[PDB]
Amino acid sequence: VLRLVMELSGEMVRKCDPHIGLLHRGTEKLIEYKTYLQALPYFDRLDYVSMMCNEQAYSLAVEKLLNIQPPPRAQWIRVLFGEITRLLNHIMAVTTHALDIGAMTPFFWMFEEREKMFEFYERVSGARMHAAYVRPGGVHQDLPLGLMDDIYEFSKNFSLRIDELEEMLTNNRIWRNRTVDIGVVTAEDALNYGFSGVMLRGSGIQWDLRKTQPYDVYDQVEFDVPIGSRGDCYDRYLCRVEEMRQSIRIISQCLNKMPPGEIKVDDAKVSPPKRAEMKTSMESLIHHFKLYTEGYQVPPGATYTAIEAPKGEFGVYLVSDGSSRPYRCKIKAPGFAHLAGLDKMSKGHMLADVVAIIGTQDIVFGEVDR
Amino acid sequence: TYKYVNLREPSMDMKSVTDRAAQTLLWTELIRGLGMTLSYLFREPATINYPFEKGPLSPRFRGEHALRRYPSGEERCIACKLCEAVCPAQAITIEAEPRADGSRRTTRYDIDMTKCIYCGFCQEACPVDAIVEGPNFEFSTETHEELLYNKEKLLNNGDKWEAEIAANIQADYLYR
Amino acid sequence: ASATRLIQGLRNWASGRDLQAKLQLRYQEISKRTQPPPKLPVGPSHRLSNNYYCARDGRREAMPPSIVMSSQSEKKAVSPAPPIKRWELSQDEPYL
Amino acid sequence: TQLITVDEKLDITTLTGVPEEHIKTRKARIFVPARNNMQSGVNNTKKWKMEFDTRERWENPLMGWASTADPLSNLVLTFSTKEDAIAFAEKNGWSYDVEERKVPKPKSKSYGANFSWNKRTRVSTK
Amino acid sequence: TSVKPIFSRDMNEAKRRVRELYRAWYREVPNTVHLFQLDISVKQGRDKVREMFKKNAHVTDPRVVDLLVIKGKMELEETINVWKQRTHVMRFFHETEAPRPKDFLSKFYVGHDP
Amino acid sequence: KKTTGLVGLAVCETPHERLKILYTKILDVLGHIPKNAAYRKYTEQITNEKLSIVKAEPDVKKLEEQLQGGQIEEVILQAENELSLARKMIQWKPWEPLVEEPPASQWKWPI
Amino acid sequence: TRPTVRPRNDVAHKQLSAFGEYVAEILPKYVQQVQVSCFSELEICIHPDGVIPVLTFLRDHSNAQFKSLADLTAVDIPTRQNRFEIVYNLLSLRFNSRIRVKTYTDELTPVESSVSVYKAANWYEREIWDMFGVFFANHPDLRRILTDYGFEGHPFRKDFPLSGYVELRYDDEVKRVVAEPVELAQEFRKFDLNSPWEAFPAYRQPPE
Amino acid sequence: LHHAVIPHGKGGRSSVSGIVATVFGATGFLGRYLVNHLGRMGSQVIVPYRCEPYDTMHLRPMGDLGQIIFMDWNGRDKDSIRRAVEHSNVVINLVGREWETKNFDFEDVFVKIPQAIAQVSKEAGVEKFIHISHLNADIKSSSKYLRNKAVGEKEVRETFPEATIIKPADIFGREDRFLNYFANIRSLGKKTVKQPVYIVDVTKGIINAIKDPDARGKTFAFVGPNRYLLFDLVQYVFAVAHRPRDKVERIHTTDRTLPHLPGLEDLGVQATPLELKAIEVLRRHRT
Amino acid sequence: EDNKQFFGRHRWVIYTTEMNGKNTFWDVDGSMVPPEWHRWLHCMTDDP
Amino acid sequence: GVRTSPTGEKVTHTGQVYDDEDYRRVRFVGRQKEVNENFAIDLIAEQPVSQVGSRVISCDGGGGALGHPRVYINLDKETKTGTCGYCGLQFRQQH
Ligand SMILES: NC(=O)C1=CN([C@@H]2O[C@H](COP(=O)(O)OP(=O)(O)OC[C@H]3O[C@@H](n4cnc5c(N)ncnc54)[C@H](OP(=O)(O)O)[C@@H]3O)[C@@H](O)[C@H]2O)C=CC1
Ligand code: SF4
Ligand code: SF4
Ligand SMILES: [Zn+2]
Repeated sequence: VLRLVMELSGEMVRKCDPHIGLLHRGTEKLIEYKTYLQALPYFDRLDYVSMMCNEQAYSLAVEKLLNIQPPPRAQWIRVLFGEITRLLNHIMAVTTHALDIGAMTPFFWMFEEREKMFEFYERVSGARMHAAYVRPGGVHQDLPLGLMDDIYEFSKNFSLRIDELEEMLTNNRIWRNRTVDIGVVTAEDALNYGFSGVMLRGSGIQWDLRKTQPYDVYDQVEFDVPIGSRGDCYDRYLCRVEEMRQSIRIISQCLNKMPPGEIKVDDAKVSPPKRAEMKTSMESLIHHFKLYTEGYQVPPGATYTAIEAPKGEFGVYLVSDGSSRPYRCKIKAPGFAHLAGLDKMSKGHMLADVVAIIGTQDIVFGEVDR
Repeated sequence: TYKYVNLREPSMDMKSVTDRAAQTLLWTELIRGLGMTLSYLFREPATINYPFEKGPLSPRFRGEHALRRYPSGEERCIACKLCEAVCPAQAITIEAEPRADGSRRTTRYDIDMTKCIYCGFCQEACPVDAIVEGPNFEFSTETHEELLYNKEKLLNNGDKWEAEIAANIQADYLYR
Repeated sequence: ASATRLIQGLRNWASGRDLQAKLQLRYQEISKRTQPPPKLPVGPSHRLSNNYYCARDGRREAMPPSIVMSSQSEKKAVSPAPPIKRWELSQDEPYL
Repeated sequence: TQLITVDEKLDITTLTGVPEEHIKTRKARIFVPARNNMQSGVNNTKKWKMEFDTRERWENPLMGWASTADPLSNLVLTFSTKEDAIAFAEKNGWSYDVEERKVPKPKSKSYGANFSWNKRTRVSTK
Repeated sequence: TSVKPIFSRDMNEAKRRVRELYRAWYREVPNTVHLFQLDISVKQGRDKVREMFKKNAHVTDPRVVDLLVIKGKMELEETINVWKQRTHVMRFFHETEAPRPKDFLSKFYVGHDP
Repeated sequence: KKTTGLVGLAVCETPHERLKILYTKILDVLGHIPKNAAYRKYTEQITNEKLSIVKAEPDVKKLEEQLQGGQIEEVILQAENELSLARKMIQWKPWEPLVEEPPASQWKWPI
Repeated sequence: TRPTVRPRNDVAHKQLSAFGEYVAEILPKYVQQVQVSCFSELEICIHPDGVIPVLTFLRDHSNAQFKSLADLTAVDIPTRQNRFEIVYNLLSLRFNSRIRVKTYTDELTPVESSVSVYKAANWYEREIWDMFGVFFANHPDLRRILTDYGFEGHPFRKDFPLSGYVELRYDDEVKRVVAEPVELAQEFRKFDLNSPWEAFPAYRQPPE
Repeated sequence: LHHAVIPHGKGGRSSVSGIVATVFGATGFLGRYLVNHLGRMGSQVIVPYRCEPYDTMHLRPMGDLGQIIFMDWNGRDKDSIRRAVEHSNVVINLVGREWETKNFDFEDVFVKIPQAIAQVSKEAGVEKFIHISHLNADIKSSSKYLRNKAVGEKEVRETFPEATIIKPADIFGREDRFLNYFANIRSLGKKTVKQPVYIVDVTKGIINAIKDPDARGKTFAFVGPNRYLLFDLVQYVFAVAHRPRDKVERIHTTDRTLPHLPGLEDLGVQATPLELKAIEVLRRHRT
Repeated sequence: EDNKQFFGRHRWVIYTTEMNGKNTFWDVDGSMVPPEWHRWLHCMTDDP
Repeated sequence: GVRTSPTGEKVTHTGQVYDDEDYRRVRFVGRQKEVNENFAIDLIAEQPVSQVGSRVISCDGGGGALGHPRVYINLDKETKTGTCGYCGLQFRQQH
């Protein structure tokens, strides 16, 4: 939900001021007055459509500062749910672009598929959407027996349903007429205006954070990111759908390459222990108690990292006193970076095309706030 | 590795160009879309009759915020303030006193249903499993006064059932 | 599903995708609930006789950041990283 | 680029937007926070906390809570030196009370003095 | 001590820009009180404008005066557009009490406000 | 060529001599720059290395696979922007010694 | 030390060290710190006069391209006279590397408005002006974006508390919404979590 | 008196103020504004209604969380009224329809309603009971309205004698009756001198008098600042609004001052004129 | 509970009249099930 | 098992019942003050005081990793039963 003050020569434009900050909540200030483990759900819900990659980026920020590597089964399970989150955010961006452009029904088709995916999140943790579930120190409370075969079933049926989505749309004649001529992006614009991810895929330069700097076990699966040629919105749509299909590939190879290691790290001074040793130990009870009261101490320094949210460069910049409270967190948001160049993206079009421009860069308007 | 799109040309052969002209002047793949949508018409739709059929769930749903108690025993809570120490919107409010017996207990144990984001941290933080996220999710409350639970409301809500809560925990006390 | 053959043929004629096969109404491969209770593994710790916490103290491995020039004939002008090699079209059906 | 600059004071209180009631009425206090006496560790030292004085907290007449009409009641500003503390307090306008730092006094104790011969420092128990 | 000011050399340009900004606010008021369908006489609004100007007359530092001029120019732009609604314009006014005087005994009845 | 992978950038027909007159203008504007700093040394060294790459190669695709900056015309645009920094760095004197120091209790982090 | 602790590459550390030494040698007029952390992300700490010259150098020169612009923030650090820290973040399209241009600044003296060479910095600079008050001379349009219009205080400072000073409510007296001094319904409790006992011996500052 | 009736801190939004007010009516006009100003003061208001809960729903969120409370009353039984006034600091009586109904006249609402509520009030032990009345309601002719109000005035004066009998003039505001009838015209022209008083000064006076003790026993009357002709006021209404039997007789009947009883000046509130608020409220004309 | 429907139409309740006494032939609420049937009906299990 | 104060309503298992001069009683009008009708102190005399032949004995809580953690309590008080702070159930010694 936004405010837009546009100044237009008739059925065309001149300029547009996006008044944003309607959905400001003070997230950085609230994290500055809390601990790490307590203020993880703020990172979970600053973006809300993508929901576990934000967990992934914050957990990898804390693990990268804390110099502790998770066990490998935690890494592969984190890769699986990152692919679920990638699939989910791209399919919701496609369907909300379709609903805002018109196109009533494929919205509901792919949201039935997303209802299966929220059933999967429920069976994993219990929450519908905002499952925290990713502690810094690896994934907590692993999956119940009888989930991977359901994901296998969803992979087959969803390959069929996404091929039926490209059966319906994509060589739709008037949707192609609706979004081809709009949304040109120069490579100099894509550099200077600070774009992130899907805009960089769509306009020119081959660029993936996952491929260039593999922050996890993404380096050991064969996939190929789609690139754009003309720097165009229909072309960007094709890029999103083929990134979904690459996510199907990575899910298949992840299910075939799963090692049965362990849930969390074996460093009980960071991750809490489990119930058996908790009810009969002494060191594990002490670690449970003080780890949930104070929060583990984090060495001083300022770090930055960034992973590939389905929007783009989800960056997180931590600044830590030697403490259990972070001194200053800050979030590089691809929604903010994409909204930053709206005048130069929409200097020569009309208002329905502007609504299509707001659609063709995936928006949540929560993450754009920081 | 990359697999890009939109690298072709319209074929200059006569058959392909007259097929594109036939689609242009004959409205063909539009009717193909109509055929696909009628194929979904002749399916049976997947709906649930809501007041009679309730949608499926997991044994680890997070709902009601109920309490538990000992087998034929007293209140399971100690007032050890871990849930208010972890509560990420601080909706827990604990004021504790011991009674005339000697075991440490409470005075005031309040959950704000407005602030409760329903994490599960107070369930995971409870050392004795006193507070448990409940099974049912039907609050639907006409007044804002009534959405502020007291400890006695929580005890009545934990004594309207335990057998559901006990069955869910006894099924899944091994994962967590 | 659960329907006669003429309207099935009309569905497959309006969309030739064999809709009766996979229809997004799950019947058989719902995960059979009340699974047997799992026994979790414990990973590369609880290993007795060797787990000195002195070794794997990743919190205490945080070095302070090293410093170069301050407020208090050189073979140089290198890049921060080696320059990035251009990728390849993946063989799995690129365009074109 | 080597412009006007004049050596004077600072008046940020006409910019930071907090109203003048809270400017001239509320009073700051700068102190090193004392060691919480039950533990004996002084990592909680070495910082100069700036706080504001407390004000009224009545009873919330429906739940038994402590509401307040004080937005500034939960400020704290942990600093590193007294000079920058006083400079910031005078820069942002309001008044301030300076309490001075108190280290633990160094002593002179020894186990042999706890085992004296004709001095009265004697352990008497062990 | 090197300090780079914004616009100022002495307070003459400060006086010049603030009197031009007040002229802009004078020709700003009637158009807005006609446009937003407001409910306040023009005399009262102009007197509250000049009262808000006369509140911060105690500043001699020229950088602060420059930053005040820039803030007033920003809000004059945002009110000469239709970007700010009726709520913010009434929020400049105080027609909802807020009754609190500065008497000693009045603050002694409703106590703990020294 | 034929319709390169970039968008707002159509292929050029004479890459070689255009690139060579670009780098000789780089050498000229570097000849404007004073001597004793090593900025001249690093720019002169990298420009002579790249010119030695291009003078020894009349190819196209081997010239892309050897000379970095794929594919081809990004090297031309990057040469234009390198000339842009050259023109902007006749002025502004980046090699001269420092302007005054911070108060030196600022860049140490942990407060 | 090897399982579950992230290994590193000294090669990238040596590359960034040599590159930062190179940049420090060839722009001596404004370089104060070139620091490299353990995981090889470069930081360059800069006086607030070489903003435009250093960014015009770092956009170009064919040894450090860095077209991609990211975050701008000015991390509010008291116990200093130069409080605010303007943090440019730059990413190279050609070289895949991240440099953090941290220039320092005070409350009232402007840095030189990087929007002249960076077209992505426009709403970034407008955001920093709205949330802090860091003025930007030679800028096209400075407004309040991501705040309310009638609200002031520059709220992301440390002097601004958690709750706002004003709080809206509708009232039927004057038939509209008015702002009042804040009347919280609960305290926002404050947990003294800063535990003692020196969790990191390497980052000890020398006491007095 | 017990705690949590004493004032606490500043005012507004569940700051515990002094009075706990049982209000009869409050679904109409003046009672709604009075609940509004007590919610600005931060006072708990116990109001019973008799109608659908939708009306008390669209006047519900005036208070803070759970401050005001809703219950039921009826014009027949003492049990429901007594249950509504079991525990009350102050109580105000505002009631009356300006046309006779099937089950109620002008008689026995103005007569029978203050009798039973004053009975259970004086047996209950309430303080600072404020009873409204129309101005110049006499034993004299032309209105069953005014004569039944005079009978109710004599009742509230006689039993429970230290009631604040209060009277404004005929008030105008956002939901006025007579200015609405001035808008809902067609015509006829008469003469009557008349002073109009705006509604917010009236309800500010009522809340100040109910929160300020020692001002009890005396009946009060509120004064319009202009006091001129009715027909000139109708010309003023048509001029500002851009366009060229019981209610009309009760506005043509009587409008005078009374030098006996004290008004605005013993309360310390500024009077808003007719002209300012009339320009504020005369919207909804042609463009 | 029927098997031939899809997952979402297996388990449906039919409410009765005045189990608490509020004429619930019509206007059927939710949460009129005992909690073990609230486990069964929300598809958290496969056994009655 | 509840008292009835002269206010006239249900008391709780905490000494918080009202005075006559209160308005919170009259905001309880129309909706019942729901309270747990199964108190806590009365479910202590219902539990039998167990007698264990050992000296320094155990308390777990009826279930491995289901309840309160282990605590070992002493029985040196010859006439006073050992009391777990978590459980609330007693123990004795039989030599
Ligand atoms: N200019 C004026 O209008 C002036 C008016 N007054 C007096 O002020 C009072 C309020 O005026 P106003 O708001 O305009 O009129 P209303 O009719 O709206 O106010 C009367 C209130 O009591 C209720 N009520 C009235 N009769 C009954 C009944 N028989 N049974 C139950 N409830 C009843 C009304 O409706 P409901 O039942 O739906 O709650 C309403 O809530 C009146 O008594 C009027 O005489 C005094 C001076 C000037
Ligand atoms: S964590 Fe459990 S036992 Fe402790 S105070 Fe909370 S509910 Fe009670
Ligand atoms: S689930 Fe609710 S009560 Fe529990 S910690 Fe979260 S917000 Fe607090
Ligand atoms: Zn026990």
